Amino acid sequence: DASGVRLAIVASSWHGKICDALLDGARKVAAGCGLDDPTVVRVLGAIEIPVVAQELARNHDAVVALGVVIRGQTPHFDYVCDAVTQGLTRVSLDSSTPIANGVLTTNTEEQALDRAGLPTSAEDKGAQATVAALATALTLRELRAHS
Amino acid sequence: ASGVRLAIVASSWHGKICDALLDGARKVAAGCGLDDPTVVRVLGAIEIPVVAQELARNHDAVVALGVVIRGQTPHFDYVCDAVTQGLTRVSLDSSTPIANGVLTTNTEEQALDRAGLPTSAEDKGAQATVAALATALTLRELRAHS
Amino acid sequence: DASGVRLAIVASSWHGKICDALLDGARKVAAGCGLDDPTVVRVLGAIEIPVVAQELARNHDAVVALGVVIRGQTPHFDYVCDAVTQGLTRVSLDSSTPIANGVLTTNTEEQALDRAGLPTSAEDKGAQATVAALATALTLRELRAHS
Amino acid sequence: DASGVRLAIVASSWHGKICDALLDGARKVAAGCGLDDPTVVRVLGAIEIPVVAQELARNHDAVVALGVVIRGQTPHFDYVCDAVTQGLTRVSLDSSTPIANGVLTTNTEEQALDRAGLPTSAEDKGAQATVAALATALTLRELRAHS
Amino acid sequence: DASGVRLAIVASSWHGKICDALLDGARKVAAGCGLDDPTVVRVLGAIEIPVVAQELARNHDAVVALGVVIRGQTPHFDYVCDAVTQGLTRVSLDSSTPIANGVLTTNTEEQALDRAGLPTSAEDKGAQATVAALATALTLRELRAHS
Ligand SMILES: O=c1[nH]c(=O)c2c([nH]1)n(C[C@@H](O)[C@H](O)[C@H](O)CO)c(=O)n2CCCCCOP(=O)(O)O
Ligand SMILES: O=c1[nH]c(=O)c2c([nH]1)n(C[C@@H](O)[C@H](O)[C@H](O)CO)c(=O)n2CCCCCOP(=O)(O)O
Ligand SMILES: O=c1[nH]c(=O)c2c([nH]1)n(C[C@@H](O)[C@H](O)[C@H](O)CO)c(=O)n2CCCCCOP(=O)(O)O
Ligand SMILES: O=c1[nH]c(=O)c2c([nH]1)n(C[C@@H](O)[C@H](O)[C@H](O)CO)c(=O)n2CCCCCOP(=O)(O)O
Ligand SMILES: O=c1[nH]c(=O)c2c([nH]1)n(C[C@@H](O)[C@H](O)[C@H](O)CO)c(=O)n2CCCCCOP(=O)(O)O
Ligand SMILES: [K+]
Ligand SMILES: [K+]
Ligand SMILES: [K+]
Ligand SMILES: [K+]
Ligand SMILES: [K+]
Ligand SMILES: [K+]
Ligand SMILES: [K+]
Ligand SMILES: [K+]
Ligand SMILES: [K+]
Ligand SMILES: [K+]
Ligand SMILES: [K+]
Ligand SMILES: [K+]
Ligand SMILES: [K+]
Repeated sequence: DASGVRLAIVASSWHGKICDALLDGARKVAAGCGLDDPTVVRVLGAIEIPVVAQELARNHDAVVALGVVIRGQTPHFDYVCDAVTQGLTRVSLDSSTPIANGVLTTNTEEQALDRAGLPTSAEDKGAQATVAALATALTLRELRAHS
Repeated sequence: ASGVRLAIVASSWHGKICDALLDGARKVAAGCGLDDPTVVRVLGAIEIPVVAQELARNHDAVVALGVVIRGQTPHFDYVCDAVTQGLTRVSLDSSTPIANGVLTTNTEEQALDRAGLPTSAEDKGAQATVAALATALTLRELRAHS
Repeated sequence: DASGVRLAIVASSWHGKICDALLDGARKVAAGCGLDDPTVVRVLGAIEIPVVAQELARNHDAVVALGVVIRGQTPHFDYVCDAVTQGLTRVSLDSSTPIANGVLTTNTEEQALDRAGLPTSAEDKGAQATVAALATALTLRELRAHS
Repeated sequence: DASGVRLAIVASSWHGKICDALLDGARKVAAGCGLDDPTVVRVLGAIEIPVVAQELARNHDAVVALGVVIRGQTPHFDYVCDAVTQGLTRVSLDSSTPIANGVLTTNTEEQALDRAGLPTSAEDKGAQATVAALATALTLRELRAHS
Repeated sequence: DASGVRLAIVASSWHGKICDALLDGARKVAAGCGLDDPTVVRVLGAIEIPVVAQELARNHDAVVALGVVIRGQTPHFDYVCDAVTQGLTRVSLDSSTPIANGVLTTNTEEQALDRAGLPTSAEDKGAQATVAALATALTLRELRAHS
């Protein structure tokens, strides 16, 4: 079902075409699951995701984090990804809310395109992340108090 | 260990290996006198810690089961980092053992070899469950009585 | 327009020239967005950024961290970068304030120059970090309580 | 003279012979320092050390963590070691108690044996860790409030 | 003017000669900036630094962490350094106190000597760390509440 799940999606715009595709996949999963209505917020980069996810988790049962980090010529990629990983993990446990990871972390643009659910893509990580968010929210709802 | 309240949270990303880890875990629990641990499935390893956190509120030990296998991108690294960070935090926040039965392999062959199937070299799910129960019993004896 | 957001910038001066350039990009973005007078604080090294960002976050809607860490001969680069990543991530979530990462982490000085928005630079990370900080502050203000 | 310090030793039993060796080294140091009866607790694996160290820290002035993690064929070694590192560091600072790391992290068994203070070992990490725990506890006692 | 800053220095004893060189460098800067005799505490290893830095932070405006970690034959170096990085970053933010990092992390003894401010060293890390601690303390004092 999942139609009663309050879902938020925060998507980084850094690689616009790929981020738009991840967002499309997330929104289509939500729509397919009976949510035509998720809260959608855009941020500039992946690093801005956790603070916005933290705000969203106050008013939602699940948050999907979307974005694309692609390795460049420096170590910077490692640190961007470390920040996202540490931040989203903290947000999830602070708020006891699933924060689904649909942030691609690839070595090449081709790899990211192949994982964004564009027409020729092998998979759609934004869609996958949204399923995980919704499933976990439903699971937590059942585990928690009702009587 | 018949009095220990055990939860098992298992990611089903790689379904066959997850089922095998869970079977190992369930068998140990039963042999130890626990026929009815709380068992919860999640979709990916990333989802394990938030669910383990909820389980730790009502249990003496949680076993985390799953399988992460390296692909073509650095993504494997970040998934494993997230699980490590999350489970470590949950165990300390809740003062509850959160046993690690999450395989982190380069290949499917390696994961299979560690999931306690007929020809597997070992059963990580069983190992993690023994770890969880032993630690719960140890904590019970260290703590306040009688 | 960001004319109502309270912006602070904390910049490590370890590599002074590149710091200057990052700070210039940050200030130009802020000014373009209607903020002529952000709070600017200089520190001596990247390691010192988080504790100062922590303080700044008590009195601002967004903090931009600027700096340059360039790899040397030892593993030390890794741990400086780890510290910055861990610290800024913690500060952002503790304070529920965007702490934008304009801290370059490069293998070479050439790479850092190419990312500091000098005349022949490929990009300006200081400008990018400031756009991110401001956009995120504006986003959080709209997400949060208002009537 | 550590005769007044309350020492606990938590030792993982994975690689039992090396564990026994580390524990012997720790017990010998403790007895030399005036402590014939430290609290000794065995756990099955290194991952279990931090939660038990946390419990022990409530009732002791120092905890010595002993065990051995030896690399295998998969990345698993890395994550076990990361967990131990994150966990013991957290416990030490949460409890304001020294948690000495006597957990070996080796590529080979030969390496671990050479560091376990057996008759022909190069060093005795269990002994080292116990010295560190006791010395730090004594130092903290002096820095803290007394007459 | 840094003469009114309360400085603490915690130094590990592992690699005694290099630790002494770092501490000499720190003491010179402290004396050179006209500080009251800093609180100086010795610990056995770098792992023991954060818990003592935590205690010192309760009674000081800044803490300088000094030590030397040199890579050996096993992965152990990585985890010792990770622990230090994690611990010191946490202590600084928990206590809102600069904890300057003068902990060398080198592949060789030669590298560490070259960075320990001896007559023939390229760099003086003890000194650098102490300047960073003092400057950041002064910065925080000005940012914080006063006339
Ligand atoms: O979603 C993203 N995806 C990204 O790929 C990205 C982002 N964001 N940011 C910046 C961003 O995350 C923050 O907005 C910025 O740090 C300010 O906080 C980046 O600098 N990047 C580039 C990251 C990695 C590549 C770097 O290339 P070089 O090593 O510089 O060649
Ligand atoms: O148990 C798992 N095991 C896994 O192996 C796994 C999981 N889960 N998830 C996703 C998952 O953990 C989250 O559900 C998802 O990130 C949404 O939060 C993955 O993306 N993976 C794949 C991880 C690593 C392989 C990646 O392949 P590439 O690098 O993309 O070629
Ligand atoms: O902004 C920076 N950028 C930097 O590149 C930097 C900084 N700061 N600090 C020192 C600084 O971060 C701290 O002030 C210092 O640790 C005291 O706390 C550094 O030691 N560095 C040098 C870092 C990495 C290069 C190291 O060279 P070697 O490996 O020693 O050859
Ligand atoms: O002290 C240890 N020392 C260890 O070496 C160890 C331990 N413990 N555990 C398991 C253990 O830490 C936990 O008990 C378990 O994960 C359940 O929580 C391990 O799985 N190991 C093996 C770790 C690394 C080697 C792995 O080999 P492969 O990569 O699987 O070939
Ligand atoms: O300042 C240090 N500097 C150090 O270099 C150090 C320290 N300390 N400790 C131990 C120490 O940090 C702790 O006292 C110990 O873990 C007990 O808590 C170490 O084991 N080391 C050695 C670390 C790395 C080298 C290891 O050599 P192998 O890999 O064993 O060949
Ligand atoms: K929520
Ligand atoms: K798509
Ligand atoms: K319930
Ligand atoms: K519990
Ligand atoms: K099995
Ligand atoms: K704020
Ligand atoms: K510029
Ligand atoms: K609102
Ligand atoms: K204690
Ligand atoms: K021994
Ligand atoms: K202080
Ligand atoms: K010196
Ligand atoms: K002020």
